[PDB]
Amino acid sequence: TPEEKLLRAIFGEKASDVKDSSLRVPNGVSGTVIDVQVFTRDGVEKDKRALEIEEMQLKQAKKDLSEELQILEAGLFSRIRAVLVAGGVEAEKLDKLPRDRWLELGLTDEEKQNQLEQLAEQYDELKHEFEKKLEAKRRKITQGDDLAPGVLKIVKVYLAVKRRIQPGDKMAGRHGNKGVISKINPIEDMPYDENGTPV
Amino acid sequence: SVITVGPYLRLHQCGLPKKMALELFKPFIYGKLELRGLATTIKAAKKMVEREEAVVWDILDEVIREHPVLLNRAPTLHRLGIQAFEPVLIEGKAIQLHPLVCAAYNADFDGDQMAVHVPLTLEAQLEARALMMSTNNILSPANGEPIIVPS
Amino acid sequence: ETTQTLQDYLMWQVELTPFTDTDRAIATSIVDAVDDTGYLTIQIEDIVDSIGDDEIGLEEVEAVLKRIQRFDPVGVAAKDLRDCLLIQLSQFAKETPWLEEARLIISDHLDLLANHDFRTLMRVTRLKEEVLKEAVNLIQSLDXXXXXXXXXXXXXXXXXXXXXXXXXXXXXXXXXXXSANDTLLRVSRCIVEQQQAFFEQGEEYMKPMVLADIAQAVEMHESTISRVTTQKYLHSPRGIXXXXXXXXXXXXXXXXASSTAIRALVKKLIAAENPAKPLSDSKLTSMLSEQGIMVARRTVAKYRESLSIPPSNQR
Repeated sequence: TPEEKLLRAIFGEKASDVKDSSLRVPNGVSGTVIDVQVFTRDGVEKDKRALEIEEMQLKQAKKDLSEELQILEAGLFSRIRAVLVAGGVEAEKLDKLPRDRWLELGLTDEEKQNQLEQLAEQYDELKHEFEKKLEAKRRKITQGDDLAPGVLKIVKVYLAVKRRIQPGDKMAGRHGNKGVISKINPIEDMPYDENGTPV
Repeated sequence: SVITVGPYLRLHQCGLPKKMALELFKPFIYGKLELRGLATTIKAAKKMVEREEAVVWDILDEVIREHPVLLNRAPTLHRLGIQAFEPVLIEGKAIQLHPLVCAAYNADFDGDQMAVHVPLTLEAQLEARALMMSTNNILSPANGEPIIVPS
Repeated sequence: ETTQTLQDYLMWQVELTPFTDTDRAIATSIVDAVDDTGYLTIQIEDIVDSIGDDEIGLEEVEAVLKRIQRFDPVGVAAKDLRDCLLIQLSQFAKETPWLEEARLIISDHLDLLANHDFRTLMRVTRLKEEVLKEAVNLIQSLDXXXXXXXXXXXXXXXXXXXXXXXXXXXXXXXXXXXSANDTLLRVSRCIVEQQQAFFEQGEEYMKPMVLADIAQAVEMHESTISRVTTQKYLHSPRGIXXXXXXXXXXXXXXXXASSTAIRALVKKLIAAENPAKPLSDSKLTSMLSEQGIMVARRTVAKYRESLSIPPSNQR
């Protein structure tokens, strides 16, 4: 009928007859949201906000794997800093010229072949190894698991509630003593010792 | 709800939490709000109910009044196991019961949970204030020896 | 959640508002004409003639219907859809930044031409800058007005049936899921696997499938083959649509697609077309004849214009 097409022209159809079903929280529940996950199936083209936790976990993995080869790289620069002292020591110059100071020329031929081959070889294998671990863990970050044939994606939200003591109570002791709070008693009317400390 | 003892509430009465009282007497709230002259429609009266104005509790005070309520445990081992009492609004999440009877209910307070039934009708009020209210029966039907002995 | 809906809840709301006699009778005569949309009271003359005279004029039933329109889900029944909008605007706020007036100008008349675009009408209402755009935002924020019932908590999942997997550049059936029962399921998982082997979804639509071929393969009866696939739905990695890949034709041509790609690709060719409003069925039939589908242009125009297609009314 035409009036349905008119209604579709007004609001842009506003999804029209497509239903309202939602996750809305039942009553008796309050508090904030701890975390949101939203796992997705492979090939869903999710976009939305689900890439933010992907980038966050990627930053966590990068920050976790960086310090190891920063310390080990500091050890490489420590052994290079140790071998460059044996000859041709420019002191602050070599201190103001980082990145191996372009190998510091050739120095002696033995230090040329041994020091240059060891520094470039070990350094290249450490860089390529870190890139390999980072790409493998990168394959681990973005992926999907097994799921039911009739499910597309699943959203997960966590909640938290602060609950404070009230006359309901039911605290227990270690000797087997039960009990409940009869009333909430103000401070000023309770008994106190000779020093004035209330019970 | 859970029962808590207190040194008041003469033998016919019980402490009724205000959060529990508002929902049980809700239809009487609708009736007296439509009656006393502040109202428009029943749905707007509801709107006033969940908006909880300070006048609504002033209504409820006159709602409860002389119209007592029934108490029930899960077990009933005799006739007196259930009794009626006059509600009195008390702040808390727990119900307050009169101390003098630990016997007819047979249960001390470990935090046991208790049931509260509200009859309405009309003559159910008199039926509640005649053959049920605790001040009417001071004796046990199987003996004749006085119950509710202090301890 | 096993709850009462529609004229049960609406009539239960009618019983609350006190109606001595006539207001209750004509009220119950109004509440039965409510539909899923809720704003359709159909013909008022039918409600007047259904009373069978004996007074109860139209002026008396007009206020009763107006009282029906004031119920909980804002606008209810009334007529023309231009009424319930006025009630939506009256009980909304009553204090607004000049939204009430302009709301009565837009809702009153001229709203028919203002829904597609404003243009010259922007000079008719005298509004300018962000007042008109914010008013249109309010109109977009209003509302179908009812449809608050339903309460459809559950969806009735397809739960699949039988399944398939693509290997080395080839798709084969597996019938994965979950002695006479094992073999009974092995027959369907067998003929279904060979049917998935002969038919590949492949790329773009699906290969035409004829029940005579699947019936000739295993020498099974085509009635039993297509009878099971009609009720049950085979769930593959994409889609839902099991009987659609069973029923087809011979296309009546040597150079060819079946009705699946005929109507499917027909609506796809009609999807991108008509730079303004060509609405030409003969041109689409010529485009179908250019591909060698042997279209008589009688079946392409009638069959292509069906199934939600705007044709031929798009002209």
